[PDB]
Amino acid sequence: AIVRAHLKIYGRVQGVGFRWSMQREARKLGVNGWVRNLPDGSVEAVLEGDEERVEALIGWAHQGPPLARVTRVEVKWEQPKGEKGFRIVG
Amino acid sequence: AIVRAHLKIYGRVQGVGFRWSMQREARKLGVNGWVRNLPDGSVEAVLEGDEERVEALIGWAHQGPPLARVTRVEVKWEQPKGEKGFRIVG
Repeated sequence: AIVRAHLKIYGRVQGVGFRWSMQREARKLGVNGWVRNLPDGSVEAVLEGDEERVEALIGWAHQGPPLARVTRVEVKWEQPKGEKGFRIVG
Repeated sequence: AIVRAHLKIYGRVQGVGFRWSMQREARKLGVNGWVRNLPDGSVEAVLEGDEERVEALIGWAHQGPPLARVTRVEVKWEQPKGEKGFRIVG
């Protein structure tokens, strides 16, 4: 089924290629939505698509690119909106 | 690569079949390790195996079984210890 996960991702998650790498993995997996940096040092993301693909990307997000250190991911499941493609928005 | 993820999972995550369902999903994915309930109401787990399979199970754990309501997951990456099977241990 199609699902939509809204994430807030904490740790050493800025300045490490996290947005570029998340975008790469999203496009590999066919996940739609977006990712952005927030001023408090966290990363925010919306992931929408087939639940197995969304789950694969969420699991990836706890590893991140090599220099990332993800200490927690907060998740809210939402009603799918019809996201198409994955992009970096901030 | 082979990885080991040590999880704490928070939310409405006890009394919902989280341990049994995690074990079923781990066995499907070929992930070894264990899962248990903690007295603070969280679920703790160790997930060990191929990185893609481990990540799939980490992502699944943000959804859980149908009646779970996960709010956050924390992962610590660890050195593989040669876990065999996936056990419910508490």
